[PDB]
Parts: sequence; C-alpha cells; structure tokens
Amino acid sequence: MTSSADLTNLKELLSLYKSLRFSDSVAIEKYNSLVEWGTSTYWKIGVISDYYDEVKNKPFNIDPGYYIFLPVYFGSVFIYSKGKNMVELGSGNSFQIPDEIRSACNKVLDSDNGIDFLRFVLLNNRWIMEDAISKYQSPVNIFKLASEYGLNIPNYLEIEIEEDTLFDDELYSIMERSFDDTFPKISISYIKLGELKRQVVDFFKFSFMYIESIKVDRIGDNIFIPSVITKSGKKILVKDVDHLIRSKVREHTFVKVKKKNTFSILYDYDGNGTETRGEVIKRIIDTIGRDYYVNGKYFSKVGIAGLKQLTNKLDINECATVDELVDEINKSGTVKRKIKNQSVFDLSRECLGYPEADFITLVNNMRFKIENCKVVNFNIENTNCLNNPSIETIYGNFNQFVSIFNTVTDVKKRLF
Amino acid sequence: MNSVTISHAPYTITYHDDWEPVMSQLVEFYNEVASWLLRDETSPIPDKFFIQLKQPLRNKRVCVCGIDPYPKDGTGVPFESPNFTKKSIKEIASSISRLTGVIDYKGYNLNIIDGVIPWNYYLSCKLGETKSHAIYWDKISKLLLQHITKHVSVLYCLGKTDFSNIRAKLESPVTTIVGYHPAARDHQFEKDRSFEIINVLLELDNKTPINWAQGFIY
Amino acid sequence: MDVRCINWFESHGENRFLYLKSRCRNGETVFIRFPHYFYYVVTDEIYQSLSPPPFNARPMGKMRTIDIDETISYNLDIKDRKCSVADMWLIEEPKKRSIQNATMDEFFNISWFYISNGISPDGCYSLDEQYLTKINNGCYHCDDPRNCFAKEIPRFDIPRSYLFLAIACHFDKKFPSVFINPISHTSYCYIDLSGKRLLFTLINEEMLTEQEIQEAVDRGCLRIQSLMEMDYERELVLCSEIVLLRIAKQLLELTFDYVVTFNGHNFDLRYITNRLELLTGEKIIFRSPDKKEAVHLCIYERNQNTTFHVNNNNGTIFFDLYSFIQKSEKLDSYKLDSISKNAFSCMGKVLNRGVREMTFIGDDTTDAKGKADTFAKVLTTGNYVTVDEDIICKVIRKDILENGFKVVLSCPTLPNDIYKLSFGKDDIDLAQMYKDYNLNIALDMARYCIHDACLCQYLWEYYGVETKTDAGAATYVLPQSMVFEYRASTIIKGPLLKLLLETKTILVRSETKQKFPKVFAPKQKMFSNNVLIFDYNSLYPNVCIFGNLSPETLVGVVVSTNRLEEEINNQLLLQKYPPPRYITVHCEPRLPNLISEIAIFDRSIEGTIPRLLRTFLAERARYKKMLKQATSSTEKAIYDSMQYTYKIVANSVYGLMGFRNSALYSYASAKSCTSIGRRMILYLESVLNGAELSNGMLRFANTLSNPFYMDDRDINPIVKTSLPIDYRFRFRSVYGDTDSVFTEIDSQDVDKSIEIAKELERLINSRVLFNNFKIEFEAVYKNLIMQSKKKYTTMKYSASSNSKSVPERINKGTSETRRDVSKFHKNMIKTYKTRLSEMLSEGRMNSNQVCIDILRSLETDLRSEFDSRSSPLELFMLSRMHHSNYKSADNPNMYLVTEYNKNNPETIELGERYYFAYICPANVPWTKKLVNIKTYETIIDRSFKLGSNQRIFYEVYFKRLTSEIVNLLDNKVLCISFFQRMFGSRPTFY
DNA sequence: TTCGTAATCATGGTCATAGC
DNA sequence: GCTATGACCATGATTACGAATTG
Repeated sequence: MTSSADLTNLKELLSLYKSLRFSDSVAIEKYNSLVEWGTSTYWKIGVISDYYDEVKNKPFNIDPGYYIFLPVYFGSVFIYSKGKNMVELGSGNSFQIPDEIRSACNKVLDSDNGIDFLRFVLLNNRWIMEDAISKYQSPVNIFKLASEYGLNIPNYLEIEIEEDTLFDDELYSIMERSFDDTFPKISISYIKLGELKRQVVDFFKFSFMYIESIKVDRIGDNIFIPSVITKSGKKILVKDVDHLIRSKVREHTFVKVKKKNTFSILYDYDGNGTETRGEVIKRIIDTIGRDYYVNGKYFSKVGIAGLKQLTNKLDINECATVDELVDEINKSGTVKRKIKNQSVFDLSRECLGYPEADFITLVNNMRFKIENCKVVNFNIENTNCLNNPSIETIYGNFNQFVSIFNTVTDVKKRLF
Repeated sequence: MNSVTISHAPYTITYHDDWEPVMSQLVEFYNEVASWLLRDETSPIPDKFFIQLKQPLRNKRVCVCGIDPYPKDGTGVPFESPNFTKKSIKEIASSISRLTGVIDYKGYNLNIIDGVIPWNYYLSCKLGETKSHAIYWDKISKLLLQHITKHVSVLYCLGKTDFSNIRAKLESPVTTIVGYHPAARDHQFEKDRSFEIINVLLELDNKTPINWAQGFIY
Repeated sequence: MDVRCINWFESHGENRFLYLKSRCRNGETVFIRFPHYFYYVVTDEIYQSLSPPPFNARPMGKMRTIDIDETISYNLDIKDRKCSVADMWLIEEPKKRSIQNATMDEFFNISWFYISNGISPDGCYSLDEQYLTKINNGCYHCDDPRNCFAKEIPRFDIPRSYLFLAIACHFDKKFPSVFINPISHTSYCYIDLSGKRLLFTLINEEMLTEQEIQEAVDRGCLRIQSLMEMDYERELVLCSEIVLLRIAKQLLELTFDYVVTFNGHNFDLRYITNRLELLTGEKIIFRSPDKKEAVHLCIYERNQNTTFHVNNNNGTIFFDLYSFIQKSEKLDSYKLDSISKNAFSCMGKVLNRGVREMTFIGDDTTDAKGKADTFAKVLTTGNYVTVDEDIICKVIRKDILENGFKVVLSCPTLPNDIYKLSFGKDDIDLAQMYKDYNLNIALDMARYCIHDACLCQYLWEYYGVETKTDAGAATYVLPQSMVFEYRASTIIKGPLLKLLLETKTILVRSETKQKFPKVFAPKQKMFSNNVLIFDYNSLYPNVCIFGNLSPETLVGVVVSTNRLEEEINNQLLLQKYPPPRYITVHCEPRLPNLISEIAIFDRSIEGTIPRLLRTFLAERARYKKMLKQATSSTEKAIYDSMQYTYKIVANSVYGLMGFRNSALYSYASAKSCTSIGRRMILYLESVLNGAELSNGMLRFANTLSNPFYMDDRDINPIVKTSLPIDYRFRFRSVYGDTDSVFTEIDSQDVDKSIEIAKELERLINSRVLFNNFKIEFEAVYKNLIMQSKKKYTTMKYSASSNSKSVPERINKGTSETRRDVSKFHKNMIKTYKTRLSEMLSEGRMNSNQVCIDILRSLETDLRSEFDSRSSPLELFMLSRMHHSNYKSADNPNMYLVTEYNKNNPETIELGERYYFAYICPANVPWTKKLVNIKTYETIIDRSFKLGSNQRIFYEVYFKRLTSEIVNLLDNKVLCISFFQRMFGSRPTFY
C-alpha cells in the first residue's frame, strides 16, 4: 500500500525520534506504541550535555570575535521542552507551579519553534531562568521576551574583540565583579556568533578546611535545609540533602574543598570509603535529632499542631472551628474543585509533607482497625521496615496523621 | 572474480566474492533442474542467466524485486530496456520523473543507482508465457533471496497476488513493503509514490538515502 | 424434490456466488447457485441517512446496545453501563463499502446468510421448483432462498462416494524428488454411488525388464498400452509412467464426495501434479458446476503448524488425516504406524505352538464387543502384526470367523496364554529392495501400497469423520468443508450470533484495548498404594454459570494500592454490595503498584456467556441421554458425534475469554474464573486431605462450609455411611488441578478401593459440594510414578471392573521415537522401569530404600558394561540429517562432513541422513569431568570397523542414562551425592 | 512443547597496590 | 604497621540459542 497517511505517520515518527527524551513518559509511550504498530504492519522498523563540551579550568587563548557571556549559577538543573512535561535529572519527580508560567512557556514555544528547551537553575525555592539554546536565531530573543513578560533575566554580556583574548583567573574575577550579583556562581558560558556549539569555563582549585558542625535552617513553609559551618564562619552552600548524603562528611575532621575567589564550595566526595549507608544515616540523624527525616531534598518537622495545616493548604485565612471551617469552604466557590477531583489519603499526605515511597511502604506494613469511615486503632507487624529511622519518625507521627485523616474525612462527609 | 564449472549449460559461472559463502551449494541445486530447463527455448539465452551475480553486495541498502523477466528480449539484468519499449520501465520512469521533478528522460536503468539491486524472483521464463518456470527455480529463489536479505535493509516487492505470502517466504524478519500490480485496473500504479516511503523507512535505521535522478539517461 | 445437503463452497471469480451440493433419495446429485452479498447491521438514523439506497433492507427490530469497555476505579463511586435501545436494520448489497457507524462487524457473511435465511447447513429440505431456474445439467439457480428452503423434513439416508489413494516412489539415499525419481506404484480404493468397493494398483513397467512383463502377464496381471483400455475391475495393472499419471489425473478430476489421503497434500498430490507437468505439458483442471470457471491444482499453505490445502472448486472435499489427527487429539507420535497401533488392538489367545510359528485366535468372548471385528476388518489387507509391543510377525495364513479371526504368525515360542495383537511398524527395507528390483519385490510393494491405501479407509471409519463433520456443520453454522480448518475463535461466532439475536442484545467495544500480560507438582512421585481418580464435571463452565461472569454483567473493578484504603473499601463493599445478589472476587493486580483488585459481578439478570454455556451443557446432556437408549448403530454414531461436538465447543470458552482478538474477551471475567476455580480446588483438596473412615462414620479434616458466603446446609464433618463397620481407612490428598483430583488410599485390594470410591463420590456429591458442582469416579491407579500429568506410567483399572480384569498399561510423556539418544539407552530404560514397577507392588517398602536399590543396580550394571565392553557398536549408533541451513560462523559438523568427504571416496549430498557416534582412544581411563563433546564425534559408514586403539566413549551415554533415571525417584540429597560421586556434575532435575 | 549444550555472570578467595 | 579495595581466578547458578517431536 501507498497511503499518504502512512508516510505522514512515518515523518511523525522521525520527528518524535529527533525529539525523544528518556525522562518523558507520554511521548515515549506513544512513540513505542507506534513502533509496535509499524513492526506489526511492516514486519520491522528501523528504530543534557549534547551541546556542551568539556569545562575549561586552565588559562588559554581564545579566538578573537563576538562573545556572549552568561553566568552559570549554583543550583539544581531542571529542563522543560515542547510536547512534554516538566523534566529533571534522574528521579523524574514533579512539583507545582501556577499555570501562568505554563501560558508563558506556550507563548515561548509557539512564537519561536527554534528554541531547543528552557532549563532552570533551582535554589532555595527562588526559581529563575538562566540560559537556553536556540538553533534558528541568536539567544537574545528568548530572554528579551521573558523580561518582556515580567520575569527577571540574567545580566548577559556582549564583547566584541579583534585580537587574542587571554582568559585567566584575574579577568574572570573582573567579570564576576562586573556581574555584581550576590547569588552563588559556578561558571561562565561563552557563545560564539553563528555556532551552535555551547562552551563553558569554570576556574577552581582545591585545598583543605575544617568544619565545626552541621545545622539546619529555614527556607519556606516546612522547607528546611542543612548547612555545614566552617572555621571562618562562612555559610557553605549545600545543594540538597542528597549532596550531603553522598558527600559523606566526617565531623571534627578536615575535608577537601573547592575554593573560589570569594567562595569555598564543598565538592563531591572523591575518597574510597567503605562505610555503608545504614550506621552513617543513624549517626547523622541522632546528631541532628529525632525530629528530622529526609523527605528527599529537604527535611521536615514532627510537631503535633494538627489543625494548623489545612488552612495553609486550602489557601485561606485562619480558622478556629470545624463548623465555621465547613461554612467557609461552602461559601468559597473556587475551592471545591480541588477537594472533589482529588482523593482523601494523598490529601492527608501532602498536608503533612510526607514522601511518597517511604510512607506507602510504611502503610503497607501495618494493620488498621477502623469503624464508620474512621480509623481508630493501628498496630505494626514487621520490624525490618523500621531499620530506616525516617520510618520510625513517620510511625511516631502517625498519631497526628490519624487525627488529620479523621478530620479530613469529617469535613469531606460534612460538605457533601 | 573466480569461476565454477557446471555439468550443463552454460557450463561455467563467473561471479563476485560477495555470493561466495552460499553459492557453492547452488551447484547441487542447479544440476538437478538444468536438464529440463534446456528442453524448451528460454529468455534470455543460456549464457546470461547469471550475469546479475557480478554486482557486489557490500554497498547495497534497499532491494527492488520482480516476479518474472520480460517474455521477449530479456538481457539478464532486470527492469531495463535498451530500446525503452516495455510498459513497466516506462511507468517507473514516469513515476520517478514526477517525484524528482525532472521532465526529460529517454533511458532509466535501475542498475546505475547505488544502494539498489534490480532483482527477479524467477530467473527464467519461456517467451509467450509468464511465471512458467516456478517449479524449476523455487529452491534457487529461496537461496538467492535469503542470501540477499543478509545484507539489504529494506525490501520492495512489485505485485499483489505474486507477493502475497512473502511473510513466510524468508526466515529473518526484515522490513518489506509490497507494491501494486504493474497493470492494475484503474491505474492504481499512477497514484503510487512508494519511493519516499522507502526513503523515510531508510531514515529510521540511520543509513544514507538514495537519489533516483542519477539513474535517468538523457 | 427432497434433497439432503453435503457441502457449501465459494466461487472466486469476478462475479461470486454460493454453491450447494445435495443428494436426493435415488442417488441424483443436484447443485444450487445463490447470489452472495455483503451484510450490514445499522441503526434507523444511519439507515435513513444513506443517500445511495442499499440493494435490500430487512428490519431486525428493537435492539439494546451495551458498552462493554472496562475501566479501573480507585474508589467506590461506579458509573453504570450505557445502554441504548433503538431500531436496527439488516442490509444486503453486492459490493463492499465502508459505513462509519456499523455494528456487528465481526461475523462472517456466510453465517448471516444461514441465520437470516433460516437454513441449516445439513438439513433435509423439500425445495419448491417455482424459485429454481435450470441453467445447466444438474445445476439450478435460486435467488430467493427464504421461500425455497421453507419446508423441513426428517433426516433420511443417502449414498456416498469415496477415493483413497497411496503413492510409492523410488529412492536410494535421500528423500525423493520430482526431477530424478519416478513413481513406481499407485494404489486406489474406489467407492461409487452403487456401494461397490474396488481396489486396484498400477505398477510402472520401466523397471521390470521385458522378461518380467511377460512373466507377470502369464501369472495373471494385465498390461495396457493406452488410457482407454484399462478397467477398474482388475486388481493389478502394469503400465508406463505416462499412462499411470494420465490415469491419476482422470481419477482426481471426477466429482467425488471425499478424496482422503494421509499427508497427501504435501507429498502425494504435489508429486503427482509436478511429475505429470514435467513429463508432459498437461494439467489437472477443476471446473465449476455452472461450467464458467476453471482452475489448476496448486497446493497452498496456511499457518495455525503449517497446513496444506487444495484449491478445487467443484465441491469435492480433499481430506488429510494428518492435519485432523494433529488438531483433534494430542498424541506422543504422529507416524501412521503409531496411529494404527494405538487404534486397532485386541486380546488374543494362543491356540497352537511349536516350530517357528504359532496360531492366535480372537473373538468377542475374549476382549470386548466389536474390537475383534475391527481387527478382522483391518486384517483383510494386513501383512505384518505386532505383538507384545516388541515382536513383529509376518502373516502366513489368516481367516475370518463369524465373530472373530484366526491367524498364524512366525515368531519364537513364548509360554503364556493371552497376548495382545495390533497392526504396527513393518521391518521392511524399501531402499534395499530398490537396489535389486525384481517381479516378486514389485508384487510385495504393490500389496504394501494397497494396504497403505486401505489404512486411510480404516482410520476414517474408526474416527467417524463424516458424522463429526455433519455435527460440526450443524452446530457451528458453517459449511462442511470449513469445520476442520479454523481455530476456536471462528467456530464460536455462529451460536453466539444466534444467542445475541434471540436475546436482542449488542456488545460494543469502543476503545483500543491495552496490551495486558499454573502447573501443579504432586507431593511425591512413587506411591506403592491405590490412587483413586475423580473428575470435575466441566469446572470452568459451571463456575462461570455460578458466578455469572459476563462482560456486560460486570458492575465494576475496585483497585487499592495501600491497606488503609483497601480496608475502607472492603467495609464499603460489604455495606453496599452484599450477597447473594452481588458477588465479589479477588484477583491478582494488573499493575505493579496496585496491591488489591476486586471485581464485582451482578446476578439479577443472567449474562451472555453463562447462557451459552448452560445451553451447551444441557444439549450435551440431552444427547447423551438420547444415545443411552438408542438401538440403531447409525443413530448411536450420530448422537455420539453431536455430544462430542458440544463437548468440544463448550470447552473453548475459557481460552476465548482471555484471547484479545476474540469476540468474548474480558480480562476480569477470565481472572475471576481462574481465581474461583483455584479456590474451589484448594477447598476440596483441604477437606479431603486427612479424612478418615472408621466404624460407620466418615470424618473430614475441615468444616463442610461454603467458602464464599453462609448457607443453610449442615456443616457437621461427621457423616454416616452405608459401608460395613469393620473397615478402618485413612485417605490422603496428593495431586489436584482443574480437570481432576487424586486421592491416595493405603491398600492393594481393588474391589474395596472401587466400592469405597463409589460411596465416597456419593457422599461428596450429596454432602460436601453445593449448587451445581459435581465429581465423578474415573479409575484406580496402581504403581503410579509421575512428574506431572504430562509424564507418567501406571496400571489403570476402570470404574466398571473387577479384580480379575486386565489392567491398562498407561504410559505417556516418554517418546520411544525421539531418535537421537541411543539403542542401549531405550532398552535399558525399559528394563529399569519394569524393575521399578515390579518391586513397587511388594508392599513393605517405605521410601528411602528403593533409591538405594536403583543406585546400586546402576553402579553394578555400569561397572560390568564398562569392564566387559561386550556390547556391539550399533547399540550406540546415532543419526542426524545433514543440511547447509546453518547460521553462525563454523558449526563444526559441516567441517566434519567436509573432511569425511575429502578423506573417503563416498560422498554425502545435502539431503542424506548420516550416522555418527562418539569415539575415544582406548588408552584413556574413566573420566569424571566432561569437555566439548563435538570434538569426540565421528561418522560411521557401513564398512567401518572399530579399531583396536579406540573404543566407545561410554561416559556421555551413561551420564544421559543416569540423568533420566535420577529424574525419577523421591529421595533428593542422596541423588546429588551419587551423581557427584560418579560424574561430578550438577543434575538438571525437572 | 521438552531436552541439550555453549556462554555469561555472580557468590565463594587470593594478592598486589596502597591508605590511617 | 595490617587491613582495605582493584584486577585476577572458579564453583554453582540462570539465561540464552539451537533444533528437533515434525509427516
């Protein structure tokens, strides 16, 4: 057969292959399903740092010409592309952002299809665009229209030189002071004029330092991040709990550090340690206290409170009584969509800031005695699941979790 | 560039090394039939059944295969005409002209284009008939098509009823698309544009495409 | 004008019709031609929105359409089914078109023809001549089948015609080919409408040099020089190859009713056609009854393994018993000799002894009723007789009694009184006789070929293929030539469509279905006690009826990924969906994250699948009851065929419920059926295990309670029996699956076993089970050794048997034809199995003693065989077919053939069957570790002799032998210990 | 479907290199 | 200083292909 639908579908398949990301699921599943479709009808079918080179750390001469300089920030790199969802490194998790950013991204993609993707550098729940690659045109358009929308843009630099330029540490420090931005820095990206290859430079050196302890500080609602303090008292910028948990730092000891002109960042562990994860996580937890559990990239409380979380998550003012609570929920019309479209148990999960995997593998290990849609008693069966102290902390706070579940069931039944 | 001797006509086959590993067994599938082939006059002559064996197989990507040579004036190599009289070659030349856009052409040999092999399933036919030598060439067609499949990526079959059971024809699953009958009612071959489907299929396995305009002779 | 239908078939021209072949009472054959249309089911709104009016429209009437898509729910708020009631029309048109909103797009047009016109495929009909127009000789045309086939008359008997054929070609080293090997003999069995049966055989004279033609003519044979001067009355005809092929073409072109040949579609007919075309430019032509379409013979393939079919269009049915045997029955081997051995057998007595031959007698007073008659009927053309599955005897003299037979067979004297006789393999070397061809060899091969031809007739009468074809055509609503061609998914559409039309329902699947994704081990292998067998009466159909599992009766499916929501969901299910109106079934979760899946089924209104299964079961029961009181043999055969057809069709529903492209696909229904079946078998196995029978009481180990919901039945485990009070019996449970259950009892008296089996079956049926679940006693097994139901050996006593009865030696799983192990291996395996069976029956055994016995027997035998080296080479002689279709790089077998060819003047072609063995120099002693054994492979010719500086490498043969032995037996650790001590390797159990 | 034989891989050690 | 981990070795193990059970 020579149906035009088949050839249009084949071009769609090649376009999908050219736009395949391993992180995405819907596009990957659709492409794979079309692969089985083709290999059933035709008996066979032919089927991150791609634009980035190695980072330069030693001074060297560069070719005279037009340079676009953009500072590459400290933080976690996340990705977003067309025809997909939010994309990040490794885990594939998700998070909540208001839809006006989605509308802005739709405007970005449909106004210009040449932009490859939009990547963000993430830090302390302040979340700003840094750089992106556009094949068709120069990268000016994307951030000029971004700042046109209202969001802040990096202080780009355009330098035209007609002779050889020497890129040493001192001139890098001059440019960094020229940026004069208090946010942490890690490198500089320099872009040619008419070349799609993207290249970056980071100047660094290593030394030894002494720590005092590791504490935790507040970022936002329930958001807590640990930080290690040094001899000089400078605040050491920890990426997340994952960074420290793979750093495997030892207390009261000197450790290597990658020192900057103004900063001194603790780098990834390069040793040959053989200590396993268990006793060291118990050590760090008992050092930091029983009230802390690692829910991924941050920590969380264990406090009782109880009633003082729904109003925060229902985006409404303080409430005092369940009756006036349900009355306010009834009168406020924009809310019942969220409470209706979404289930009960997971609502009590995000209400208390619990991690999905640990909590689900914990709840799948007890027995629950209930009555009239109300949980009244629970008892544990297996002890091995408690080998993680975070599991122990969640089991301890299950007493508050039970009341939270009971009251959310109360309000759900009362409303309808 | 070696050669093998045969008991019956043409008494000698010269060949290229790319057919070496299997063509040997060919002889004890040819001596059992050549006695009955030579009883009736055949097209082409006995000296040109195996001239297609010259072409190597280390630089070919997609295969075009026919069902039977022309009953008259066949010259071994398939899908060609020195005088350009046959209907099928005219139809394929017109299709290629319409696809590429070139409007002038007087000769079109599928052998000129690189990456393609003009092939026929049955290597003989008596004049005045069609596919009258199937039983004589069945096992030879088995061996030759399977050996071709070991290198070619995409298979294109011309014909509806003749190639309706190619799924069980081979043993190694390779992509295969069947064309339409060269004399189909309603001129269904005119609407056929399978060549860009072939090209886009050859895109997905990451191989160099083929250009048809070089095959035209002006 | 009363006719009975025989076949319906298609025309495949530019204009297509439907053909009916029928026979009258006198014997006339009548063909009827109908116009064949394309059928469509539409609704009223789409019917009135068709701008080009259809050819004809018929109002089906009120119909109810139900969506049967399945959706996963995570809560307890379930959306109900969407049901639409509307007027529906059935339209008929000559040409194919696409309709955007056409339902019932899965049923064939021939089924629509049958159901809409109300025509049974095989009924007897009194046609009206008003609607029939004569268009040719014997062919009529009818355009209004509604009124022509209105009259129904009772079934009457009609004559029939048959042709059975056999071919014998020439070969010396390899499989015959058309180009170099001619046809030597061709045998026919011919039955015409007059009922007279003729047998004849044509022999080519090209190999029988003229003195032998003259001697044969003087002896009584007939010679012909032309096609027109041969008569079918003469038993033997000597002619040339061209005349033989011409006669074959003439015979195959006749308008027969059945042309039956064993594997004739792949070899015999293809060889005849190819040779006929090769010798002369002549074809075999099949012509349509109206004489406007002609076709040639071209066998074509089909995938189901590979099957071959004939492209005839005259109405004759070309039948191959090979394909029918493969589809209908599961067997160890599909050789013609093995099938004949399993089919025809009798219990014979010794009447004379002495010399090299003895006399055997058989009658209805020795074995059974009708078996001796079948053996006598087969004996008319038989030549070799197999006795004791070991001895092959050449028949010297035979005669047929009034109710039996007598033979004399040349065999060594063996002193017993009763043996068993059967027709099996013949120790005849065709290749040897072809090397020195004479007249006597020609006559012997002629009688061999005529026996081969008549064997197809014997098998056809034995299996009742004619009545089975009629019953399948009547039940499945399909033409007689299409009954044994398709799978279960195609034969279910007729009765399903009839059910849907009578219950006026339509099922619609509106979403692209997703790509969604057990053996039982007996407790011990050896028993040394009695094993009672009970059979479930169609467990899956009855469980589907009990649960009312249908795609349209599914209320919903509830999933839960954590135990808190699982518990609250269970509470809500018990509050909202209580028994007995609703039934809730647990199933294994369909997704990795889900931990619980519960399907809910309604029982207020009977579904669709349960109704079909109930109808099938009731019809089968009625046909069995009618067969029981039948007198005529023809009526008994018809009723048996009908009940067999119903049993076959009723057992395909469970497989179709799990088949994605089937018309009854339902994931949840299949999962629920499997779950309830497993729960029932587990409950019965639990309650039977540990049961005791003492005094006048019988006690079960667990409470006789319904395992789904509470019932009003008494649940007291203690049951009063009617057996004598002196018995003290203890029962155990070993094996149990969907089809049957095994119960172990520690006694060797079989009369007590069968009486207790009957009483226990009665008590289980009356007291333990519930609703419509029943079991029936099957048999008593003695000396049972099993790995599974696939592989076991034992002695079987039927339910209707006494102690003084001949046991059935049931033995399957083992091949005895898998021809690449050895000759010593098979014989010594047989010896060891016999030895195991003989000390199994002593009684004072227990378990870990017979392992030791077998281990030291193997030790002694292996030591003696290795030390003596007295076994001849041919007992260790292996075979392999040679071909060049080898992948990879080297595959050193080809290389070995190369040096054999270049080292020996003898040359192996690419189609020979070459003999090989394992050889090693004699200087090596017994080894423990093994190496690459292909290096030790040697090829053995006819003239090769074992030299003095090498010997047979016994280690591989003995390792395989002891491996198969250790696959048996019960003890575990001592087995690995022995295998380590002898060979130092890990055995591959199971 | 089973049965058989290579090939690959991972749970039992050992030792050369090398760190608190 | 010994005890720690990389490249080396194999017993015991599952996983893989092969090719017959075809006629």
